[PDB]
Amino acid sequence: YQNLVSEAGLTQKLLIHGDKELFQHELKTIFARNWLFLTHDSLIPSPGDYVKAKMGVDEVIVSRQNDGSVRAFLNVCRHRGKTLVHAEAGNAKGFVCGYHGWGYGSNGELQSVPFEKELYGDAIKKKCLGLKEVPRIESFHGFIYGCFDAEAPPLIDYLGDAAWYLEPTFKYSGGLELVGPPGKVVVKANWKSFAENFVGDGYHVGWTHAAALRAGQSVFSSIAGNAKLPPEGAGLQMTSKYGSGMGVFWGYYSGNFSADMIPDLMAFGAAKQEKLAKEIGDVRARIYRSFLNGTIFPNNSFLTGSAAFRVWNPIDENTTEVWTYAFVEKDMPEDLKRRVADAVQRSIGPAGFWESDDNENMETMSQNGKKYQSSNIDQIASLGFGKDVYGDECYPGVVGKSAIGETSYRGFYRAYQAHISSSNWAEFENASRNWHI
Amino acid sequence: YQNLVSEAGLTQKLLIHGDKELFQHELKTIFARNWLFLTHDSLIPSPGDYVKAKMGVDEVIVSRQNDGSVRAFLNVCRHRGKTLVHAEAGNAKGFVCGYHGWGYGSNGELQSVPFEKELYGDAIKKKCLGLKEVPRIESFHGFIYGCFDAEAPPLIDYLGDAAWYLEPTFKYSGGLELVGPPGKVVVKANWKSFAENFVGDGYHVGWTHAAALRAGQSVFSSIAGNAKLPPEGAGLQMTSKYGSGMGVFWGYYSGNFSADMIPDLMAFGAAKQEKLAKEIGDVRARIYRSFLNGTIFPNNSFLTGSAAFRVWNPIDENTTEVWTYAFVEKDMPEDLKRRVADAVQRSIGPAGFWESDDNENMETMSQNGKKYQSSNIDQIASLGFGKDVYGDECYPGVVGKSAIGETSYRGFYRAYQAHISSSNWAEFENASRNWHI
Amino acid sequence: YQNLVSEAGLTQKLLIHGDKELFQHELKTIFARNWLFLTHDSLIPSPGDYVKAKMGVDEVIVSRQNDGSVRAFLNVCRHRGKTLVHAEAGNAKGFVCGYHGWGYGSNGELQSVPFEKELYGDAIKKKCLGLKEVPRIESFHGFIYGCFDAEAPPLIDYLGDAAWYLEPTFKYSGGLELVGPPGKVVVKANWKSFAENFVGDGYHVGWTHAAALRAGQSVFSSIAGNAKLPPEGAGLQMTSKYGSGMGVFWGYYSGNFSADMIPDLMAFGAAKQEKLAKEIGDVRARIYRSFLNGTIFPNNSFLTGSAAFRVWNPIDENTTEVWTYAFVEKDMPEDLKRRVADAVQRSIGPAGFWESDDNENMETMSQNGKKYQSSNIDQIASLGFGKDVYGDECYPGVVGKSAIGETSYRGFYRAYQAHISSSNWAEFENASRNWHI
Amino acid sequence: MMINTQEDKLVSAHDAEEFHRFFVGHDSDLQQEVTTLLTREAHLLDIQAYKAWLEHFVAPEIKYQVISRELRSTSERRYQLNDAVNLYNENYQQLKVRVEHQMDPQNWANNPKIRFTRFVTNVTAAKDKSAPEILHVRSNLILHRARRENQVDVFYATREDKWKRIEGGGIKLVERFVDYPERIPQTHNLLVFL
Amino acid sequence: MMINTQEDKLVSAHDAEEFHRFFVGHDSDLQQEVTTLLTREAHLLDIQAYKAWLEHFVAPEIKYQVISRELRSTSERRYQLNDAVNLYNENYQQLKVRVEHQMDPQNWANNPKIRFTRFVTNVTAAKDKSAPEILHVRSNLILHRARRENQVDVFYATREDKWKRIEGGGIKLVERFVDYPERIPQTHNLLVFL
Amino acid sequence: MMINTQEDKLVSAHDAEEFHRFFVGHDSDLQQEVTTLLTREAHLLDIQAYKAWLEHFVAPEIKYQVISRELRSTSERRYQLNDAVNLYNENYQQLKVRVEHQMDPQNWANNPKIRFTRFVTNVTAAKDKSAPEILHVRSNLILHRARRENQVDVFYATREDKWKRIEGGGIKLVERFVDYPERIPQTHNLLVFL
Ligand SMILES: O=[N+]([O-])c1ccccc1
Ligand SMILES: O=[N+]([O-])c1ccccc1
Ligand SMILES: O=[N+]([O-])c1ccccc1
Ligand code: FES
Ligand code: FES
Ligand code: FES
Ligand SMILES: [Fe+3]
Ligand SMILES: [Fe+3]
Ligand SMILES: [Fe+3]
Ligand code: NI
Ligand code: NI
Ligand code: NI
Ligand code: NI
Ligand code: NI
Ligand code: NI
Repeated sequence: YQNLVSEAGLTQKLLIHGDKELFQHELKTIFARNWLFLTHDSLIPSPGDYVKAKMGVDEVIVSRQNDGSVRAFLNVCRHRGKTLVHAEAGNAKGFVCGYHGWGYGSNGELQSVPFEKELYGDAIKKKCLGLKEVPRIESFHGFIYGCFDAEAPPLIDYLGDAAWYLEPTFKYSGGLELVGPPGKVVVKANWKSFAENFVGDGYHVGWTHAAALRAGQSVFSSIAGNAKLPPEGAGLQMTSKYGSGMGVFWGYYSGNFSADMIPDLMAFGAAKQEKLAKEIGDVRARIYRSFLNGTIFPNNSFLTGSAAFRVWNPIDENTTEVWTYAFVEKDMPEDLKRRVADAVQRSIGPAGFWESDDNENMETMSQNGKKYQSSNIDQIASLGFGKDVYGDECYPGVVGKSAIGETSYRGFYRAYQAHISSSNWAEFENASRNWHI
Repeated sequence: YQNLVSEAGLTQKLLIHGDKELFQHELKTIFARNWLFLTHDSLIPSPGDYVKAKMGVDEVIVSRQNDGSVRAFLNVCRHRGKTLVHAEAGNAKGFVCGYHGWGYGSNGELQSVPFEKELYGDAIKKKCLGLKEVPRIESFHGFIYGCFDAEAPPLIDYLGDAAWYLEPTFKYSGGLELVGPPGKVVVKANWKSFAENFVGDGYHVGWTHAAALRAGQSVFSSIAGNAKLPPEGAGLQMTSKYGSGMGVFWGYYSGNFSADMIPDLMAFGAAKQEKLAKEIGDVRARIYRSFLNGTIFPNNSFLTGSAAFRVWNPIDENTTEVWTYAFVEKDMPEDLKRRVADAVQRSIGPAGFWESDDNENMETMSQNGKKYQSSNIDQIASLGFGKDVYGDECYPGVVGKSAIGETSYRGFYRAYQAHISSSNWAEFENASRNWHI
Repeated sequence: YQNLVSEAGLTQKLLIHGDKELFQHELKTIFARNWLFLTHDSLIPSPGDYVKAKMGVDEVIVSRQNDGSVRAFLNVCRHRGKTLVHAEAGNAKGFVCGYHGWGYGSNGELQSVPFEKELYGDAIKKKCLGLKEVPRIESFHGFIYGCFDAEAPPLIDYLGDAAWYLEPTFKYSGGLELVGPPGKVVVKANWKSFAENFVGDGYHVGWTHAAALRAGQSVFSSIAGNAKLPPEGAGLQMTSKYGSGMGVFWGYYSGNFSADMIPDLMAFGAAKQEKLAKEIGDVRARIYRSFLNGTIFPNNSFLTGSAAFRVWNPIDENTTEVWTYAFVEKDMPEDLKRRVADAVQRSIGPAGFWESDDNENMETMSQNGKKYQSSNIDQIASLGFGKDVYGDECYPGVVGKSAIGETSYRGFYRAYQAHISSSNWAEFENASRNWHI
Repeated sequence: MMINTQEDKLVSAHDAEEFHRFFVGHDSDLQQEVTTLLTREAHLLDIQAYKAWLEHFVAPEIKYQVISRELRSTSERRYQLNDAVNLYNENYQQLKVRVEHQMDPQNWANNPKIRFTRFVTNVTAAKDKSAPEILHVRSNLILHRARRENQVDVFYATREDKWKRIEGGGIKLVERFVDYPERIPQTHNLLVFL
Repeated sequence: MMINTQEDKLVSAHDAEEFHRFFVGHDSDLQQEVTTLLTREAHLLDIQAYKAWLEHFVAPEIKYQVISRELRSTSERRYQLNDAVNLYNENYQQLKVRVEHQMDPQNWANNPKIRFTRFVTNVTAAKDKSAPEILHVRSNLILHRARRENQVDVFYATREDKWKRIEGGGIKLVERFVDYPERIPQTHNLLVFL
Repeated sequence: MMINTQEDKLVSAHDAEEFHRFFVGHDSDLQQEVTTLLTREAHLLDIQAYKAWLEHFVAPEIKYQVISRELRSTSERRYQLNDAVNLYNENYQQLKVRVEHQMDPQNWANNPKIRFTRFVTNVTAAKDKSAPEILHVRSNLILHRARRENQVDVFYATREDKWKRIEGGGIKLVERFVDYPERIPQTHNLLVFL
């Protein structure tokens, strides 16, 4: 696994999107040790509320506790290993296994065991048979993440320099809500194909989505045919130590939405931008109403503006269960919230007319990584290479001066390679000591 | 493979129900060396009769010889390896390969070779090209088993202490008939999930099948909701050296059958019980009309009373071809035989309203054993642990005083682990020297 | 992999048709180093014409250059690895990637890169990013082959002694045309099952196809039921150093075609035979109007007379994408050409009434090679063994005196084993020094 | 129309007769009526109204039978053991039991609610020549069952029915027979009403 | 016919009412007319005449909606968050956008031309009791989509429609609703007109 | 109804004309008659009465054609080589051969007996405007073929037929054309009568 990504994350072996054994290895490194998106406060707002989430290939029950905290547990009975919960979301103070009737609390404790008195007696210690708990649960402004590795950095540290870019929308806008339920569909591509596309693929928009731009008249029509850069400027792209990165297209608050969404959305964003400029400054207030496309390492992606939140849930090396949520700013009028929720699915949900374009990009890349000769071809992530900066006065992290660029691909794959070559967090840190230099 | 099952068979790694490489290893140990159920005399009653059976993943032709014996052969032509027979059962004195026309006798001998005189001459020795024969074929009261390993113990020895429990129904009742054809359906679970359920899962009946108990009013309604033990007592569970085991629910001759079957079946069983008490004693005559649920190691299961005979034919680590037969006592009236045959399928056949309940128990257990984090969870087989006895005056083998118990799970998994850690029968025997202590 | 085929290619382990790891190994040896059929001049007759072909599991674009030559390239973009071309055939002077818009010439050169001036500058060297080219492209009388290994022998040398047998039809008849498009269908068998059948299975025709012979009244009715050899004689079978081989059934120019094709085809062939006898001699002119069934090592097969051209494209160890073309002699009347094209599909295309017979031969052989016990059974290739000759005055190569024979199976599997045991062409040559002795 | 079973070697005498029955029994009015009947029945089942189906569409004398036929050689005469296993062979009480099991809140398999979609085609009907209140009905069914996010099973069947006209205008099922076409269904179970 | 939802525990009040609507609304003439309408609509879609479909078969006031319903426990009362995501929820302009995207020569996914085949069955129709120009229509659809040599996706749906009679004789779709039966379709996408 | 192929960019001129043919050709009586015809034909095939089908349902002048179309770029004009391979292109004698092969006791593939189930939907018919004895018929077919315990293949097709009325009242197939929608079927073979 040592040389699947080259120095500076410049090239990647195509095999990474198709190799079966590497997928197994990712479960052990990538998904076993990194922060993985679970849910938002707004989807489990009341005590007893739960959702069923994936963490890599495993499934967890994510539950709002009676004291207001959140705990998550592997969705597996401690008796014979039956799956415990089959609903995708609900409210319950306990979960009963349908096999023999063991009853657990929403806190994971084994509370009731049929025939305990008559047949078990002291042959059972319920304290030792609680659901297997996810040891790390942290949030970023309502967005809840889990981690199987107790040694992981705090979520905020893990977000690194990416957090600064997220804050105008996620922190300073007055709170977001995640609108459920998500769209779900299975796509025959590797999880990394989606992750790299969302982390920094401004380059594909004008070409892959040429027809959708013409039809819907998205603000992205400016880059149609990859003929001209946006009149607003090339934008930015950034990356960070732990692999998260994103592009910024200035001012494009309506993102991949069609013309019918533009006037009302732009009016709402311009109005809050003026308020925000006074609190956080002109540049950051502009970021608030700009289009950010990014990936929170490894497999959680987002768009701001055309507000989407994605999880690329791995099934196997060429199969991914794609989740699509919309998010809204809490103080949007309720009609606008509903319109945004439908517009997200309309572009990038299971029946989205943009995302349908992407299938063949993702799927054939992944399927080519399985083929003997083709798998030895390198992918190149050279756009903007040699022009990235670190320690810029205005923009933190490793930063390129174009959202049409591969700065964030390079950082994503750098972090990826460091993890697959490492046995633990200490080794990752050693492998990342000079990540920006 | 060394520590997949703990001491006394107390715990099992969930991974055993999902691991691909372990499945391959089972073909080499478990299915290559143990006794596997083929058919009953009553399904191949006349010379030339044959059935097509599975032995692990392989297929064999099981044929009644002209002299009244039974031989079985791999269903593979010795020329280019085409499958020889496509019917599931029939009568034939020979089998001709559809590829080039080689003709074999029902005794496996290569008898005819097209163009032998003209083209082969002495370039062919037909004596060297007979079908590949199963070297060990033995029966237990009409039930015929095969084994690929010539070094296996005699079938009767292999049944060990389990044989005593089987004899009231299988030996002393005047003969059984297996009613074909079997129900067949593919279920997305590991073969072991079914095997452990039938070997001793009295615990699941009252919970998993609560709705079916309410609807059909089976005698098992007594344990509905796992609220109370049967008024007849907790019953028994036993296990044996080579892994076979079973539970006994006293008096429940109608088993999982609905109320419409109970009066006529109970009357028939009570009548023979009175006769049998004089020949084999009160206790054993009661066993005759009790419900036994068991597994004949590795993958043949049965219920007495609600008389069923099952084969869990492995396809891969999460796929099993489930066969369901009814059996009847030969001296039952023919109408009762027909009613029993339909009632078995009605509860546990492909459209059985009980067995449908079980799918999600079996399937999710198996699918959880494939998932990275979940596969490291232990299954626990602790029910009755510390209270099993050996060398009891009345009941042979390792015996627990409840059919709701995990005595037989522990023995099943003990034998399983001994086999996967062993290269041959000698090594198994060494690993099993103190099986009961 | 060392002893999968025995001395003189006499026996083969059935496992070879089912083993997953061996398939992976074949991609590295067999498909990475041998000549593989691409297309015919007649399917890419004009500059810019292309077809999409498979080379093992990989896909290539095969393109007629402006200067009249042919080049082929892996169908994979050098940027992020998306598949480049989705049409099966067409005409184009360039290929544009639908992902980001990179444009390649029909010569594989990277010609255009969107935003090159604005964003790439000197960070891109287009000369280094041309499509990955197939390094060896050669033809045999219009039939174009490719090879991934630059060290391969010239195609004509690779055909070895087989070329002499092919020449009457392929060279001396005035040119052939391949009629597209091919029939395509997926069959659940290993590629080798088809390859061995076509390389020399005269033996199966009379048995497998008994019903089709009776129905269509093909000239092959002579061998129906494998009862009698053809009145014309047993025919011939040959094999060669690099594995290609074939059988000859004298005079059977109409091959597997039905009675309605026989008079017109026989009249055309007999007429040219008389002309050809003057140029190439009686025997070779008779070969011209005889039925040849063969395989051009590894996975390209053909029938002359009932003129078919086949590619067994590997998908995995038990899955093959079967391509079926007809070929015609260029100077046949156009109506006869059309009748031949339909007749080929009628017998052996996706809806062919002969080839349908073959499915169960191929598929069950392959599926038996996956099964644990059955996979250890040997296939035997003994027909004609001990009677083959080399250096015959009239017939070159290793030659047996019957088209119902296994001479060519033995040569095919000898070459196969030499390749799987070898790391390169030099090692193959060393392993083949005494191939005929 | 009549089939010559001596020349048509693949056709069973049973299937040949039955084809003739339905050919000569064609009636435009009856075709429309039975098509409506089967569409209503399928809708009722799709929304899982099993009690309403059993009460209003199924006659007290019902025999509801689905068999799986053992695969035998077309030329193997001597072997006479029963070639059919009854996956279903239910009278009214047995259907009642199955319906109860379906609607019990402790049927764990039914939570979350399963989705059924039935496609009924190729409807053919004929009045019985003796008992004119009896309608012979043939129809083909595709049944799609989806549950638990990614479980999908598709069933394919020909239903050979006898229906009976009731005083008052209703029509109730007195026999359904299905010879299930896949010997080993790859659908987890066959716990669906075909 | 009426369903007793107290006894028929699996049936929603919505589905029960709707069944009754279509039962009493049966009309032979209407059945034939709507069957023809849906066959024409499906043919038009199969040959990819999306503009003709949108102009001639779809009304200006169209709501074209396909939902995916989150799987909830049949007994879990308290959790009241929205249980449906709109895979489609389109007005006329939004359909126009999707149709334009379809026919643009730079729609890379449409090259080579995709193949569609639609199977419409179980047609049931009823005139609205208030607005007699409104026709309620239920029909089941199997949609087979094939492309790129070996990609095949099969969709299964029940379309719950309202159609409107137009001055001049035409009939146009005013609402289509589909509760898509597979929570996680395994079809790459759902970019098809159901 | 007419399709504007300048605006409807995905529609072939062939498909547009054909849609119009069937739109204006609608006749209620004919629809019922042809529906019955195709149901009878499918039943006959399902029970494998191939001789009866060839004698009674197929005309002497039959052309029975199923093509597989090579996938070409929607914009690639210059390449003019034949784009269709005939999987079937049979006259009466060629069908006779295939039928004989089917019923021969030495057809090894037919033992044990295969199971066929055909679902015919979306029937549309129109009398020819010149030859009124000729009926143009379009119908969609799902064909399920099961054998050998766990082999299942499902075929999906649109049959474009011309049928001819016979003196005496029969109706016989004079042309069937199928443009098979999957370029590379994953069904082992296509040896079925569509
Ligand atoms: O607009 N988009 O949908 C989008 C833009 C950039 C990267 C990924 C997706
Ligand atoms: O009654 N049963 O069906 C049953 C009972 C115990 C274990 C397995 C099955
Ligand atoms: O005639 N054939 O189709 C044929 C003959 C020999 C080997 C393979 C195929
Ligand atoms: S597996 Fe959950 S209670 Fe037994
Ligand atoms: S493979 Fe059986 S006779 Fe050749
Ligand atoms: S992958 Fe081809 S241009 Fe980017
Ligand atoms: Fe995109
Ligand atoms: Fe059970
Ligand atoms: Fe053949
Ligand atoms: Ni019948
Ligand atoms: Ni009622
Ligand atoms: Ni509704
Ligand atoms: Ni118009
Ligand atoms: Ni047409
Ligand atoms: Ni006749």
